[PDB]
Amino acid sequence: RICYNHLGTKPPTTETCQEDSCYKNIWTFDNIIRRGCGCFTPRGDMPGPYCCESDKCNL
Repeated sequence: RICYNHLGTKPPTTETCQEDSCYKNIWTFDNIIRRGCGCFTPRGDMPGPYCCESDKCNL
C-alpha cells in the first residue's frame, strides 16, 4: 500500500507498494533507516526495526 520510502538521511518520500505493511528499520547497507512496505527480514527481539500495517505508517 502507500508506505514511507524515506531513506535514513536521504530525502523522505512515501512510496506505494503491495504489502499493506510498511517496514522501517535502522539496519541497512549504505544508508541507515529505510521505510518500505512490509516488515524487515530478521524480525525478532534482537533487532528493533519498525514494521507497520498502515499507509505512510513508517514515518
